[PDB]
Amino acid sequence: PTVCPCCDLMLILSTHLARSYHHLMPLKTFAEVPTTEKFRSEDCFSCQSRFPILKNHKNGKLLTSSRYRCEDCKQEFCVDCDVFIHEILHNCPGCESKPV
Amino acid sequence: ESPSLLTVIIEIAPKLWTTFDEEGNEKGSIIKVLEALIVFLNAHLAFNSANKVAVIAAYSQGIKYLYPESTSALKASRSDLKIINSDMYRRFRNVDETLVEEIYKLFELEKKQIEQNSQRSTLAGAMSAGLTYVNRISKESVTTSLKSRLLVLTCGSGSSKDEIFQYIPIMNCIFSATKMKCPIDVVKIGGSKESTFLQQ
Amino acid sequence: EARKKRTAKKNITPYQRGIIRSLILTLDCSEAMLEKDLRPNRHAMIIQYAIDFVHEFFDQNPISQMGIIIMRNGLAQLVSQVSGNPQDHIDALKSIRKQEPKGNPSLQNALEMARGLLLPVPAHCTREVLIVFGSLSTTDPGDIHQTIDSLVSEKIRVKVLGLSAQVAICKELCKATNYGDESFYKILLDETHLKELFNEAVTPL
Amino acid sequence: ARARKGALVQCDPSIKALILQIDAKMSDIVLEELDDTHLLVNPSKVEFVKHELNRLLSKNIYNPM
Amino acid sequence: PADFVPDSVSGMFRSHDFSYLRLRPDHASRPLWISPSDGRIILESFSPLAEQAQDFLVTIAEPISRPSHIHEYKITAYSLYAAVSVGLETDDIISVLDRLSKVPVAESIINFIKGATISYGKVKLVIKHNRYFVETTQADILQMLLNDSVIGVHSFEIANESVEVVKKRCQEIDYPVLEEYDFRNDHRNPDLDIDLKPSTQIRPYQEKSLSKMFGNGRARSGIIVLPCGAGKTLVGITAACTIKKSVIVLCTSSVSVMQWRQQFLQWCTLQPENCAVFTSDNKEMFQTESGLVVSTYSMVANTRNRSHDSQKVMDFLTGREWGFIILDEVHVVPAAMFRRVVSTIAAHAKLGLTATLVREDDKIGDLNFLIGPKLYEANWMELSQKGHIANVQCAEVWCPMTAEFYQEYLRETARKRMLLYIMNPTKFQACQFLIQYHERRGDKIIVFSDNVYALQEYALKMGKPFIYGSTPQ
Amino acid sequence: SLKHSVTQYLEEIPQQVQNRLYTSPATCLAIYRILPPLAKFFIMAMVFNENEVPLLDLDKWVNSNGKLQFQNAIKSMKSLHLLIPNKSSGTLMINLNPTFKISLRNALTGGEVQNSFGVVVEENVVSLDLLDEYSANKWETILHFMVGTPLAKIPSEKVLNLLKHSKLMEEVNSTGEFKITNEGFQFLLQEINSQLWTLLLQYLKMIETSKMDLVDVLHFIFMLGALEVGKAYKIDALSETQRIMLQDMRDYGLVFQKHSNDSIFYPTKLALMLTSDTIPDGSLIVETNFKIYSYSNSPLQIAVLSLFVHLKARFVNMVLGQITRESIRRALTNGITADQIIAYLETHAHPQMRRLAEEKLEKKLELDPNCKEPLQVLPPTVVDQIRLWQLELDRVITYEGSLYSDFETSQEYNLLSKYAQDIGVLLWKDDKKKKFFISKEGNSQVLDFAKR
Ligand SMILES: [Zn+2]
Ligand SMILES: [Zn+2]
Repeated sequence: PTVCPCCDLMLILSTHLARSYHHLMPLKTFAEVPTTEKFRSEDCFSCQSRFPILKNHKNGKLLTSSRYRCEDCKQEFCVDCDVFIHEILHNCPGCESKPV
Repeated sequence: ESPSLLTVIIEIAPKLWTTFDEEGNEKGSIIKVLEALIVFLNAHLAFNSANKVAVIAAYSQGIKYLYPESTSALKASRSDLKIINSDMYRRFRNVDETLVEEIYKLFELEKKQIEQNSQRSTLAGAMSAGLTYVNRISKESVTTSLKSRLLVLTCGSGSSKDEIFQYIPIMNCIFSATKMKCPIDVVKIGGSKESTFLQQ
Repeated sequence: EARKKRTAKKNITPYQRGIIRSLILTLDCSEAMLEKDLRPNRHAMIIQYAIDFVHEFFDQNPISQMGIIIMRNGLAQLVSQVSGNPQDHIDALKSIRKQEPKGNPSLQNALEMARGLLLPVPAHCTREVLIVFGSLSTTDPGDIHQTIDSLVSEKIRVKVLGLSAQVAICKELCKATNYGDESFYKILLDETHLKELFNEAVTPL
Repeated sequence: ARARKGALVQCDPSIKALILQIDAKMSDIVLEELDDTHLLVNPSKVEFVKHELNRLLSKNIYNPM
Repeated sequence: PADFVPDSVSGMFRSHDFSYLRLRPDHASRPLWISPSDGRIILESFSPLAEQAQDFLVTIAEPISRPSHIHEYKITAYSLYAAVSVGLETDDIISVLDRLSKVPVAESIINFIKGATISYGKVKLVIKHNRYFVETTQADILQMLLNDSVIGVHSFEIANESVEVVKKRCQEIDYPVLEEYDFRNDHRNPDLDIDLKPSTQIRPYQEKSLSKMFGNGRARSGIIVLPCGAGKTLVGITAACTIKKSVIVLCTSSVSVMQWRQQFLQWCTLQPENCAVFTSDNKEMFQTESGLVVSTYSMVANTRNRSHDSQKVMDFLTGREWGFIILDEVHVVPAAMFRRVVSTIAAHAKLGLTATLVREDDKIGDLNFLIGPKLYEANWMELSQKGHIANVQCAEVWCPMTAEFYQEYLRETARKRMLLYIMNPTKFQACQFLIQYHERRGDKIIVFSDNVYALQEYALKMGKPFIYGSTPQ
Repeated sequence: SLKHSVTQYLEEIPQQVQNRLYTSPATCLAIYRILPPLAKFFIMAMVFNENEVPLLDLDKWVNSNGKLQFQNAIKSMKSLHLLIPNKSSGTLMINLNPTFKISLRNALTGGEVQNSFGVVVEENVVSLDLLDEYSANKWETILHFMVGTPLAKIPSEKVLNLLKHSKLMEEVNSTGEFKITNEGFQFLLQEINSQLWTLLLQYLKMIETSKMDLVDVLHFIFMLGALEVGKAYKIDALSETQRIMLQDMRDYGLVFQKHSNDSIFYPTKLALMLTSDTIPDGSLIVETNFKIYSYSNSPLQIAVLSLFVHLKARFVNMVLGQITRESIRRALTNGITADQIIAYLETHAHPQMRRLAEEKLEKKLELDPNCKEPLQVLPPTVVDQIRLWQLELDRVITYEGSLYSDFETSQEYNLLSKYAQDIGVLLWKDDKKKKFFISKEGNSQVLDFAKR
């Protein structure tokens, strides 16, 4: 994007406009799921990687499970998708798969 | 040279495909699109031994992975139905069978839940899921230097107009795919010649 | 520790941020950048991190404009005018990477030329100055509180990424230019923290 | 315009002097002295030249135990 | 063997296949491999716990070589004597080796450690009223030795000359001699007020060498190897200041005697009235009850008919009981009669300082019986990368001889052969090119050649000055 | 390399043999996967249309910066006879090979394949504990006998006379033993996929008998490439030459069978990794005192180390060795050249040596940025000592032939010398000495020239 040198008008593109919509409305952070809460799925939503047993110690069981529930669509995500949806992407696949 | 992950975001909407069938002379064009996609995915797997395929279907009430199937179903299962012949190449044949069984399961599920009509298309969410899968496989890197490519098989059929609410997610998908150097291919099977968002 | 980091990121709120920005990247290029406490030296890695910052800033804020000023030999030196083309700023930073840093820094001269550069900026476009300050003291030709008052009157927000320690004139300048907010004066800890600061500097304020 | 049996060999002047002196020891090695760099050793004794040349240069090599 | 069958590739290991040692699960952290055949220790320095094992291994072992990544150490009887001198016993040496080693420590290695460390400090050589006694804490140790009886709480006096014979015999037997000086508790010898000047700094490797010498609070006789310019003279001054007794320093030249006297008078608080020099020109002695004398090996061991005043000085040196001797360039001590300077001078502590601890005969190992064990070796690469010594680029320049010189080299005897390979024109050309190149680079160049005729011919050919033996001072 | 070698063999195969080879879909699939990416893209863009395709369309498909790769793909396909040019109506039109097109389309879509991918009987054995163990045991046996360690078990006489009729594995009966050659050590240098391919290519070269049918042989090889590990296949779909070569590949270790003359066979992991590939073992440390510390527990890598390293001690992780003069001369008299010794040392150099070399290169670039130097992972002192030992082996090189001299006339000697120079067998000439020399193979031409 540059200002027009002949009529002093700013010349941008739609992608240049859209690069800042995530700064205008950001994604709410994904919530850490409770260990005792009933788990909806064994695999990620947009990634379908396994959520493993994650037994930190002998009696840990499902302590600090790698699911990251979204506040709106209530869909669980892995740690890689949790980083990726909040950093590189800027939109929730569960929130868009929700048929409002 | 280098293997790639081909992720096919296919928009199988019963409303859109019914309007496409009513506009055209033929019926059941979903079968023709699906079998052309099957042959194309077999072609991509024939291109290189180590390359990979993912398929995500964007139906009316959300998205669902077609290949590979859900790991819960992998743990629970295997009722190998005989839609695809078993005498063909097995490395293509498991892919094709998983794809067609997930197509059958998705159509049975939305036949069960057929009564609810939604105006919210899930193509943008399916493309976001495909981009997350691309990132997942690239970060896992079990095969070194894996490229990636999105192919979007959508249908307009002259019934659904341009949707304003899809503008922001598709733009974010553009930026993420440009960051990961993953091209996004779009095939629009319909009557409306112009689809500005997917063209961009 | 992961939960503490998540707690530190829980404070999410859709704050209104100025998208169209006019950033003045001011870089210290005096004798204090000859110190070898950072690898390979302060001047070279600040120039390299500024090149990465230019690329990231024009990737995430395309519409924004930016100019580059350095502090050398008691004077502020313009090395590229305020423009929306990142390639000119990349070329200017590459040109300054060769030259040897020497002199005494002048925060007042840097801020005066930053004020001059941000004067023709329109009112809708936010006015920001990011100063990578390497020294601990500055030699000014006149009063610097008058320059700070002029910056506040001209609505120019100054963020300073210091290198060695906390300087009170930089802290007071950041506080006055950011309306009592003392979180806009940042001092690095390691190379990773300096990279994190340059990555934080690309988001709209 | 006559024909003989012989084998050409490339050498520096040090090996040239070594093969000339081993010819002086046993005269059935080189057919004629040719140049400072090329000689004509006997094809039936090429391997003997190899073995005794390595043995005679082994005194110039320090071999730790 | 641990019920382990040989593998297919056990053939070319001549009973060195140590694969029977079961590997420990945490072997990645441990940096040590223990060879049961010869006590070799393989250390990896890139792994963690690297220096924490390296100090332990330089304490208990002698390093064969110390390259960048993998170091080699040898379990040696003298090194274990040094370890038990500085205070490490069998239990914690074996425990630390077991914890730091990947493979378990073998029973042969454990038994070798037990046998080497045991029977230490039983036989001792003490000097009482300028007379050598050998003393045992246990009564039966006197009576068990009966082969080499040179007799003249339980102790007996041995002859002055037979000290080395007694030490060699007790090294052959499993009862090594303990030679340590307790200069705190030795009050019969007169003390010195010698001390280091406050402006003198001591480098950390010199500190490590002096800590090896004075580890247990007693002065232990032995050898310190440091490169030239690393401060072996300063280590000698500091050892003299630590002992604070009468010091005699034996050097190889009169200019070295002058240098050592100047270094004492410069670095430490020793008075010139307390310092003396025994040379050809200087033969007057210090009149105080204790002090410093610096002399030469040839003057001390001159079996020729020496002068009357020098005989008086030798009588003074022999009649005094000396507390400390510094043998500079100790590699010449194992010579024919430079050996007897450690016998004719009855010194409580003996420190041999050198840079070149090699000889071309097998008599270099006699220094363990003459002076003592190898107390410290400097790592020359570590000193170079710390900048204490210069970083040298060692090169070997191959000069191909001409045909005529090689023919003449073949048809001559060895004495002419030496001069004939030295005097080849290719080395002239290479040396002249290197002289020109480094003179353009601005380097001070020394061209060493033992052949005097070759030295003169090269110097006259290149226009550079030459110094040899017959040149005036 | 690998793709280049199999492409060269398939190009050396004649045209009608290629057309017969393109019958089975699995062979067509493997041959397609050998091709470069532009060739593969054009092949798949041209399979699904039965009509004609010009070269101008394919040339317009390629960008301006990929014309060299387009020419490479066109020449590769033309040499492999996947393209038939036609000269009608002034445009050089292109057909895909019809048999290749039909077989590839059948392989893609599914249909008639005449059991080119085999049949599965659903009863299986464990892959890692039995199949991989058997294949690894056969491969370790073949490479241990090949490198020459003492073995209680030796491989089959079929691969014995394969190895003595191959270029590598020289052999004498005066001593009664085998020697590793230059290409023999090169074979150990490359990856085992290309090792299996070059063994299979030399086996393809040496099979000239009527008992072997070459198209069926390649069908079996590419079928084994197409198959999967860990599940079973029937022999009943094979011809008799494929049966006996199934026995031969059982001897090699490419395939496992529970008993000889069984109806059911099991392909192994080498069958799949035949197609394409996918601290480490064998990583070694070199020091300036020529000490080698090799973190190797595998007897194969210890044995390969023993070809040029004087081994001193062995532990579970690592082996002690020393690069000595007599060991390097042993390798050099076995023909293992210094360049490939140094290549082995580089490819098995340790990550710690890698990072110390990176630190040295970083200091060198921060001190003298004007000149750039290659990454010396291993000490140049030991590299130069290896090359100096090579030079001290090769101080003198001998050629045998004839020298013609004692010429009274210089013109005749000049005529003979220029004749030798023209026929290209001369090595030296001079009029001052009146002497010119020729090689033994070039003796006969000059002899008949002088006689006639
Ligand atoms: Zn995920
Ligand atoms: Zn959501």
